[PDB]
Amino acid sequence: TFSYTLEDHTKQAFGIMNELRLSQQLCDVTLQVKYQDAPAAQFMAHKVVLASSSPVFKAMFTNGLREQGMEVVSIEGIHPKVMERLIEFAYTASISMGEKCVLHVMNGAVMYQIDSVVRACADFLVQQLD
Ligand SMILES: C=C1C(=O)O[C@H]2C[C@@H](C)[C@@H]3[C@@H](OC(C)=O)C[C@H](O)[C@@]3(C)[C@@H](OC(C)=O)[C@H]12
Repeated sequence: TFSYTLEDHTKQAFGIMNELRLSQQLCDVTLQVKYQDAPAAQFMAHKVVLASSSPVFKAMFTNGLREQGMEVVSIEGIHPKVMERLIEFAYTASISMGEKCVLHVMNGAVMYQIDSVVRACADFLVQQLD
């Protein structure tokens, strides 16, 4: 019985999924994000990728017999630049922010139950303490 693992596979595959997001290929969800006075922004993505990084997106998208193709979802209580970074995190495993924003990001991550960014931003904030 021959067996093989490519330990770099998930990383390569995500690199391509993020390219597909950036060229807007295969996308099946458009996140329309309106936050108070921010201009509206919209982000296209793949449901299965969002679902695999956030229990909130997974529950959002897993509903028996559902839409065919492009669902537009309205997103309210989060700033576009925060949603942007959570999407990136989901597609890349990485997130960056101006130390001013660590808190708004932690807020976004809590709402989408992105566990690992929640720790990340809590440890930062706490480290930032005397
Ligand atoms: C870095 C950005 C981010 O990731 O989310 C933005 C949050 C948004 C509410 C922010 C607003 O904050 C105030 C004081 O109204 C004004 C501010 O211009 C803002 C749009 C961005 O800048 C910072 C440092 O907070 C934030």
